[PDB]
Amino acid sequence: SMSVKKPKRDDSKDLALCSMILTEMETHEDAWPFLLPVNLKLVPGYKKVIKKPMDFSTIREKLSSGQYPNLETFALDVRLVFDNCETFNEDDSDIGRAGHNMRKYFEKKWTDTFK
Repeated sequence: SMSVKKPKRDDSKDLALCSMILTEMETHEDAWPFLLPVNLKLVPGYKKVIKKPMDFSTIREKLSSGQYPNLETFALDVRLVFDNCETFNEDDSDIGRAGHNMRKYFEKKWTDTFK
Protein backbone atom coordinates (compact mmCIF):
# COMPACT_ATOMS: atom_id res chain seq x y z
CA SER A 1 0.00 0.00 0.00
CA MET A 2 1.10 3.65 0.27
CA SER A 3 4.77 3.79 1.31
CA VAL A 4 4.72 -0.10 1.94
CA LYS A 5 6.42 -2.15 -0.77
CA LYS A 6 7.40 -5.81 -1.29
CA PRO A 7 11.12 -6.27 -2.11
CA LYS A 8 12.15 -5.27 -5.75
CA ARG A 9 12.29 -8.42 -8.08
CA ASP A 10 15.07 -7.75 -10.66
CA ASP A 11 13.29 -7.28 -14.02
CA SER A 12 16.22 -5.70 -15.89
CA LYS A 13 16.93 -8.85 -17.95
CA ASP A 14 13.29 -9.60 -18.78
CA LEU A 15 13.42 -8.01 -22.30
CA ALA A 16 16.51 -9.97 -23.25
CA LEU A 17 15.25 -13.19 -21.89
CA CYS A 18 11.74 -12.86 -23.60
CA SER A 19 13.67 -12.12 -26.87
CA MET A 20 15.69 -15.38 -26.42
CA ILE A 21 12.58 -17.43 -25.74
CA LEU A 22 10.89 -15.89 -28.80
CA THR A 23 14.00 -16.78 -30.94
CA GLU A 24 13.77 -20.35 -29.77
CA MET A 25 10.03 -20.45 -30.67
CA GLU A 26 10.75 -18.82 -34.11
CA THR A 27 13.33 -21.53 -34.97
CA HIS A 28 11.34 -24.59 -33.78
CA GLU A 29 10.45 -26.84 -36.70
CA ASP A 30 6.75 -26.76 -35.77
CA ALA A 31 6.60 -22.92 -35.72
CA TRP A 32 5.51 -22.66 -39.41
CA PRO A 33 1.76 -22.16 -38.72
CA PHE A 34 2.59 -19.25 -36.37
CA LEU A 35 5.38 -17.26 -38.07
CA LEU A 36 3.11 -14.77 -39.86
CA PRO A 37 -0.40 -13.42 -39.48
CA VAL A 38 -3.15 -15.67 -40.86
CA ASN A 39 -4.24 -14.20 -44.22
CA LEU A 40 -7.77 -12.90 -43.37
CA LYS A 41 -8.63 -12.60 -47.09
CA LEU A 42 -7.71 -16.17 -47.92
CA VAL A 43 -8.89 -18.16 -44.85
CA PRO A 44 -12.63 -18.37 -44.53
CA GLY A 45 -14.05 -17.98 -41.08
CA TYR A 46 -10.85 -16.61 -39.50
CA LYS A 47 -11.75 -12.97 -39.34
CA LYS A 48 -15.14 -13.50 -37.72
CA VAL A 49 -14.26 -16.27 -35.37
CA ILE A 50 -10.82 -15.20 -34.01
CA LYS A 51 -11.42 -11.91 -32.29
CA LYS A 52 -7.75 -11.24 -31.48
CA PRO A 53 -5.34 -12.71 -34.11
CA MET A 54 -1.74 -13.06 -32.93
CA ASP A 55 1.45 -14.56 -34.47
CA PHE A 56 5.19 -14.64 -33.73
CA SER A 57 6.09 -11.84 -36.18
CA THR A 58 3.59 -9.50 -34.50
CA ILE A 59 4.93 -10.42 -31.05
CA ARG A 60 8.50 -9.84 -32.30
CA GLU A 61 7.58 -6.34 -33.61
CA LYS A 62 5.72 -5.48 -30.33
CA LEU A 63 8.74 -6.69 -28.32
CA SER A 64 11.20 -4.70 -30.44
CA SER A 65 9.17 -1.43 -30.17
CA GLY A 66 8.38 -1.31 -26.38
CA GLN A 67 4.81 -2.37 -26.65
CA TYR A 68 5.02 -4.96 -23.78
CA PRO A 69 4.85 -3.19 -20.41
CA ASN A 70 5.97 -6.32 -18.55
CA LEU A 71 6.84 -10.02 -19.03
CA GLU A 72 3.17 -11.09 -18.23
CA THR A 73 1.71 -9.16 -21.17
CA PHE A 74 4.34 -10.91 -23.38
CA ALA A 75 3.26 -14.38 -22.09
CA LEU A 76 -0.42 -13.45 -22.69
CA ASP A 77 0.22 -12.78 -26.41
CA VAL A 78 2.28 -16.00 -26.83
CA ARG A 79 -0.60 -18.06 -25.15
CA LEU A 80 -3.10 -16.16 -27.41
CA VAL A 81 -1.32 -17.67 -30.42
CA PHE A 82 -1.97 -21.21 -29.06
CA ASP A 83 -5.46 -20.52 -27.83
CA ASN A 84 -6.41 -19.20 -31.26
CA CYS A 85 -4.88 -22.28 -32.87
CA GLU A 86 -6.98 -24.60 -30.61
CA THR A 87 -10.11 -22.55 -31.41
CA PHE A 88 -9.75 -22.97 -35.17
CA ASN A 89 -7.93 -26.29 -35.70
CA GLU A 90 -8.75 -29.88 -34.84
CA ASP A 91 -6.37 -31.50 -32.26
CA ASP A 92 -5.71 -34.33 -34.82
CA SER A 93 -4.45 -32.04 -37.68
CA ASP A 94 -0.90 -31.08 -38.43
CA ILE A 95 -1.56 -27.48 -37.28
CA GLY A 96 -3.51 -28.58 -34.17
CA ARG A 97 -0.63 -30.84 -33.10
CA ALA A 98 1.92 -28.14 -33.89
CA GLY A 99 0.11 -25.76 -31.57
CA HIS A 100 0.04 -28.23 -28.68
CA ASN A 101 3.75 -29.01 -29.18
CA MET A 102 4.64 -25.29 -29.23
CA ARG A 103 2.61 -24.45 -26.17
CA LYS A 104 4.40 -27.25 -24.28
CA TYR A 105 7.74 -26.02 -25.52
CA PHE A 106 6.97 -22.41 -24.47
CA GLU A 107 5.66 -23.21 -21.04
CA LYS A 108 8.80 -25.19 -20.14
CA LYS A 109 11.12 -22.35 -21.28
CA TRP A 110 8.90 -19.93 -19.32
CA THR A 111 9.06 -21.92 -16.05
CA ASP A 112 12.76 -22.65 -16.39
CA THR A 113 13.66 -19.04 -17.13
CA PHE A 114 11.39 -17.12 -14.70
CA LYS A 115 9.94 -19.52 -11.97
